[PDB]
Amino acid sequence: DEINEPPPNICEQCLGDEANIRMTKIPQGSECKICTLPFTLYHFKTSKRSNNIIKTLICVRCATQRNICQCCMLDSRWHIPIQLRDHLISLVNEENVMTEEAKNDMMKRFLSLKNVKLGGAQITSDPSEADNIVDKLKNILLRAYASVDISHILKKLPLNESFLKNPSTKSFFLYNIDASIPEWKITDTVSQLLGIKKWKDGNSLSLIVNHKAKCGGLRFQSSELGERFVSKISETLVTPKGLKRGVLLIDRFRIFIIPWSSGFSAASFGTNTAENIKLSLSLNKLIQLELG
Amino acid sequence: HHIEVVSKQMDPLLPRFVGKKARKVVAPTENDEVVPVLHADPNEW
Amino acid sequence: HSDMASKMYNTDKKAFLGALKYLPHAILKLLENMPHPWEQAKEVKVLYH
Amino acid sequence: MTSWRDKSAKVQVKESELPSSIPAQTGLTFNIWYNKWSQGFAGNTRFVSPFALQPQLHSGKTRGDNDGQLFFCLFFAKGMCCLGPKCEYLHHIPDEEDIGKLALRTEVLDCFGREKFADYREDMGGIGSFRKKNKTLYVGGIDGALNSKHLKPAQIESRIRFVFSRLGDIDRIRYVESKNCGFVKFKYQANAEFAKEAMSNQTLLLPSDKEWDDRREGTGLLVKWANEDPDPAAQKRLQEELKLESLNMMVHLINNNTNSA
Amino acid sequence: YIGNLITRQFEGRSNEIVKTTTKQRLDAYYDLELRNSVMDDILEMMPES
Amino acid sequence: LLIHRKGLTYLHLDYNFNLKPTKTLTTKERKKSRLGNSFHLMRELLKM
RNA sequence: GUUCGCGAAGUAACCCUUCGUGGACAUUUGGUCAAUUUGAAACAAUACAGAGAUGAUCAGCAGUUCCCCUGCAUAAGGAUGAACCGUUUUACAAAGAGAUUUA
Ligand SMILES: [Mg+2]
Ligand SMILES: [Mg+2]
Ligand SMILES: [Zn+2]
Ligand SMILES: [Zn+2]
Ligand SMILES: [Zn+2]
Repeated sequence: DEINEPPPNICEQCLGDEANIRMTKIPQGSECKICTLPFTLYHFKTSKRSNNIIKTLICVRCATQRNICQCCMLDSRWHIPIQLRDHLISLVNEENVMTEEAKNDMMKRFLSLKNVKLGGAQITSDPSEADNIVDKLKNILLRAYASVDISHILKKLPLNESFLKNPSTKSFFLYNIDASIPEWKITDTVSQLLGIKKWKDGNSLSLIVNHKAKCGGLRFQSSELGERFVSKISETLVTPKGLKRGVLLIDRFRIFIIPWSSGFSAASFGTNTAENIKLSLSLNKLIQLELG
Repeated sequence: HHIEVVSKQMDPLLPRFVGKKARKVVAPTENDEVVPVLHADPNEW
Repeated sequence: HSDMASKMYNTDKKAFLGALKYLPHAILKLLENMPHPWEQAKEVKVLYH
Repeated sequence: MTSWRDKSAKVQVKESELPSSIPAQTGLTFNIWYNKWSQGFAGNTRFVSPFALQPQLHSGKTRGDNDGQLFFCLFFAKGMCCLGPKCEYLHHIPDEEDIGKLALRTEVLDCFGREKFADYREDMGGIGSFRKKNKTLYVGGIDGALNSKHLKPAQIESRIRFVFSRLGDIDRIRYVESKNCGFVKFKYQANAEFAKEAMSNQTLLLPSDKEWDDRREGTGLLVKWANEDPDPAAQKRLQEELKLESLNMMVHLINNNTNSA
Repeated sequence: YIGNLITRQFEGRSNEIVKTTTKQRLDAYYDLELRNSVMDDILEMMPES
Repeated sequence: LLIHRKGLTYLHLDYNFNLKPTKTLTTKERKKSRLGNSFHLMRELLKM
């Protein structure tokens, strides 16, 4: 009689805005994604005319031990993933606390019947205990390779050119890109600075960033967009006995620009990975030369 | 909100209790604490 | 239901195995309602899944 | 928009052109419960797809758009859907607007609506996990995809870059010649899930690539999930992005306490 | 009978099958009862060894 | 569908409801393909 | 769409059509489920190994395990169905003797 007596665990976000919702109870529905035991399952639709039926995926015993919604698998108090909720509590306390998972099919079956609890749920279930840690969150917010030769590649790189502001080509050269900064954030700011939203469906611009050579290659379409890109680049460095470069300004990181006019084709940055690591060290000297 | 619980009517030809299958489950120790126990010849025996 | 090779037929295949318990009941209803030799054809009410 | 919002979605495959539900011929007699061939030995029964997705050509409005459907047609991702504008699922690539509507549901489901599992798989196959948000797609079978012709590893990298570029915001790509493996990371989970179904069991070779007549005999390029990245630069970078996204929700977890008071 | 056979196909055969005392296992079962009854009476006469 | 779910595809069921082996069976397949009276009584009844 | 009432038109012993209006009647289906490879039948074949006790060859029946198959089965079979025939140091002292050794 232990099957049908404990009540369900649905958060207010899954359940919706509707006044009174009809649900369907099935006493031996699916089995639990966590414990792999049969349990009573619940159907509901948020509105009466939804396209999608919401289904309880885990049982109530496995949800109580993690203090989570049976559908979201998110926290019942904070609505955050378990992969995050342990890491935030591991910052407030100097101890490290986690939710361990059983790999073996019978040991995960053994694990669900014990009525203790585990992970951060022993904090997040109590209202008084969980408030002290959210209080301490505020105080933290108050606290605020040489042997391989790369020469044939380095001649193709247009090391010595300017923003001459001529039409030239669609093609440009980027470098000083560091091990960070995914390619979408580059192509977003270039689209944000040029002004066009939804760059990808128009297919106006093309990017290649190698991320091991630390350099990047840019292509446009419809060349009148290309000079408008140069028309928006304000920051410059006039190198002392050299040719000027325009600078992209992502947060805290600087990307310097040369018009290509002959560059393309992958091999341009390096064939293997070690050949890119050697080119990383080649440009690291040249960027130090460029600033000082 | 509110919750109205409705049992769905099953196809009589379908395998009723689609979760039901013979399985072995080793069960943990029950939660209640332990009760106190309260309580020559070797050459003969 | 002559050729059940699609995955759309997986629940109906479990219904054919549930029907096997009730097959000797359907045989009795067929055989007690058989045409007698003075009639050419008989029409009968049926119940089908 | 130019492709999707103005058009209606077209029919990739007619229903009479749809492939037979019977698999080819593996053993001696066909089992009609499990729909497999029995009594013999199987002969490495994988095969390449005769169809594929054409993002700009095939996208368009569907009946799932008018009804408010969250999820995407998996047969549209495969290039197989026969309903066209009648289909109850979305025929276009997932974007930042629809992915914002896949927020509560995407924790346990994928973009097609399929439940995720606790354990991954022994070979990192079909659906994902609800324990780990994995945005990186492993690519394998590249020898089988190229139909055993040779190319340089720099040129293989570009041929992987182009066909994957359309399927969403590509974070980074790093083709390895030592192990013939592509590690393609996206911005979103929902675009990795879309791209995994879309380029599974395809061909890499282009129509001008001199083997476009013969490409059906292959096995296609395997697309499984990617394991954790062993080099220590990305692990520190993993530690970095763990910390900064933590502080973002350190802000909002004291705002809903501020709402509580 | 068909109900029992079909239930075994979808749910399996239980692992809690208790086999009865029939004429082929009677001498084995007498053994176990006499062996348990002798250990009971002797272990209650021993002090605490 | 019952014969196929067991894996017994070397057992052929004709349309007059005869169950026919197609093959010489191993010892393992012979133990596996013995059907009970409840199968065979149902088959003879369909046959009448 | 039907019907009741109302307001008009044309025909008109107020009747038949047609247009404009009020009320009535009838009221929320279905999904735990999307159509081949990546969320999971099996076997056969091949290769290796070989089916209890014992000096040796054999009838067997049990019990123990977070072991099953066949069978309607609480029957009976499945190598006597299978797996078990390996490893084992402290509730611990009493008596004495030597030697070392210190207020
Ligand atoms: Mg035995
Ligand atoms: Mg026996
Ligand atoms: Zn559970
Ligand atoms: Zn929820
Ligand atoms: Zn579709």
